[PDB]
Amino acid sequence: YYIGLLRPKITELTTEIERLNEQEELIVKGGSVLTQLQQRNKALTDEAAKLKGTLADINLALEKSTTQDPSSVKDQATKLNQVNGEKRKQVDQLFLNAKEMEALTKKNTQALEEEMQNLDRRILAENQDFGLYKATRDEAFNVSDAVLSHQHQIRMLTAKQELLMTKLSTDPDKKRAAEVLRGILSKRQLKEELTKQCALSVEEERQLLIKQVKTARGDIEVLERQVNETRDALSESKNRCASLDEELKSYSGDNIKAFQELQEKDRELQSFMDSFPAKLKEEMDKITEVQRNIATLLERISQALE
Amino acid sequence: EPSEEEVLQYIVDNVNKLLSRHYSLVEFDAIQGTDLLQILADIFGTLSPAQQIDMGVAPTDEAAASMLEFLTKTLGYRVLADSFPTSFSRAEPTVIYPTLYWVLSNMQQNEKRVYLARFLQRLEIPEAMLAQDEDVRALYQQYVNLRGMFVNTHRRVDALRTAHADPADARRAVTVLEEECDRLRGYIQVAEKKLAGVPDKEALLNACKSLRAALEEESRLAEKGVELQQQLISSRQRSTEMHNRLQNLRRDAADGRVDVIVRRLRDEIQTNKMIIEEQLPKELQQKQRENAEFDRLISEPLDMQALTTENQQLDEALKKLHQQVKERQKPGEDGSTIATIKQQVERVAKRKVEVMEQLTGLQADNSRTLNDIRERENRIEQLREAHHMLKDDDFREFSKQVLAKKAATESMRTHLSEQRVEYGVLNFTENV
Repeated sequence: YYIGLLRPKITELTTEIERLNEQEELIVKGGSVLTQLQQRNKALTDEAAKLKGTLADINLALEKSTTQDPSSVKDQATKLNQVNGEKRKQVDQLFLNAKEMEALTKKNTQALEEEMQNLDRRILAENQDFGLYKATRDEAFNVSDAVLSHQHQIRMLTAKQELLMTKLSTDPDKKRAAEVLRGILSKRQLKEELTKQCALSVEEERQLLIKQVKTARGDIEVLERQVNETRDALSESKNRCASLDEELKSYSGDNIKAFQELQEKDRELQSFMDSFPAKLKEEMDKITEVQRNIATLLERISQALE
Repeated sequence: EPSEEEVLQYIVDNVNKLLSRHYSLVEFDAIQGTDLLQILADIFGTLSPAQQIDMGVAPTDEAAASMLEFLTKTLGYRVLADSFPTSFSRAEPTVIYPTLYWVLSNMQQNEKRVYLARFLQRLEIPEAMLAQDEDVRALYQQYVNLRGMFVNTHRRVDALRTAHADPADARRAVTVLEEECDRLRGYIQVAEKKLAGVPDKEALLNACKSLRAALEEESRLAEKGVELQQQLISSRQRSTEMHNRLQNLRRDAADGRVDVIVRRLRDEIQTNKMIIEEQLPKELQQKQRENAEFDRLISEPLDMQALTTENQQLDEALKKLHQQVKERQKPGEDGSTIATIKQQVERVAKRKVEVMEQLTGLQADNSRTLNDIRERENRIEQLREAHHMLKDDDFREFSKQVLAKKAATESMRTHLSEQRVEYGVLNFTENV
């Protein structure tokens, strides 16, 4: 009454065992398939690149076939190759210069970090709120870094765009098309702005504009404080600059050689001093020898008498 | 905590997804009574076929109790102990919606739970007949070590099945690439078929292959050059900034006053925050887009008709928007235009731009002068290294020291002279 109950549960359980092990085998086979497909995908990407290449080669040939012959084309090519070699040199010089500049900025920044450490130790010793100084300072530096980052990115974009513009001056058709697309971009931006404007109720617009003039007036206040603070720093810097170049007045021209000559006179005298002592001892011992010979003459004559 | 609004939205969405129905919120809210019971019943009929019930014709009390035992015991949810089965017998939304929410949330656990419930349990037989005949006792030993096999291979299979990823997207990418290659080889067949009748064939193609490689290296060198130039400029600028920071560090060290330092810091923080909040990200974005649109203009061929149509369309649309903003400036009920505040904001805006550019001009001259200070500091350090000049009261002390050296040598000189004159008088004493 229970054995006829064991039998079906046992076969059902074993059937799911079989299913689980078949799924295990499937997972392993799928794993090896995935490892194979990764290699196949890399190989196909590279072959696709090469295929695009020879396609481009043939299409350039189709272009140049009407107006040029293999000779002139290869001449254009070697000409451009020689230019690219010189350009390679220019660009490597730029690489080096920039690497130097960056190294200098790293040293300037390490320098500044040292003077920060000594000042912040100074105020921490004076038992002021150091946490607030470090906090507002970190925020100030981060926003500044942010501004420098954005300005960098814009300069970059604009320069590369100048490259794009020069490329588009090849075809007069795409040159006029590029300037028209420039206009399209500007019009897109203006539409965006005007549509933002007209999508609010004139009462909501006046509320927003009133808030805007409030915040603008507050900004103008903080701006005028900054203008005065930098006029102060600017005055300070100009006095430091005149102070320094007059400190520089004292090294120009004859002054440097005058000190050089006094140095040389020092070294002469010290050489002569170092020459003194050994010769002094030598002459001393010579004089003692001649007085000893005085004694020799005297006592030898005395011994002659006996 | 979710409002009954959010709960109803979740219930309707996931009931629609699981049962592929398209109930609207009203329509689902309209489902009370046995029909709501059968909603939950069909949820459980997606989990276990045994649970598929018709509530339309079934003993609602006994079936609702059967459901409750299913939801409590196998799925594992419990709560109001005395009222729960009585009110769950009723199609009480105040009890049903939280249950629908719980089941539609933990749906994956319900799947796993019903799988184990089908396989693991429902034996607690006493050993009496098991101790009577050892034959079925060994059959039961077979059953229990089969269950041991089952848990071993199941945890192993589940851990490895989650460990290895699905190669569906990978085979899709691989087949797309194969089709792409086949299309390219066809394109190339067309190309080399069009290039068959050329005068010199491999000559021209090798020449052009070389020219093309020359052009690509040309353009890459141009771009890396531009990149290196700008990256220089920017590293320079960061140095100038470092100098500005140094100036501010010495000025702030002047007033040990942390508070005033923080006040001026905050004033510059928000002056930067002025341009970093919108104006610079907007200029950045516009340049990024302008460059992207020109890259796409050079990569593809041009159908200037499409852009000329975008031009005329934008012309007309801006005409609409200008007339609309103009009629927004029509005097209202007071006689007051919006333009009055428009002129106030224009006037304040010109003031802010004027002061802000004054600020930046000053800041430029500070950075310039400040670079020059570093230039002069550097050459003065180069001279103080190349030499070791004094030119101070140190110069006078050095000069006094050298004069003393001269006098000292003369003194030593007369010392040796006196010693020598005594040597001479000894030589003459010897002469006698």
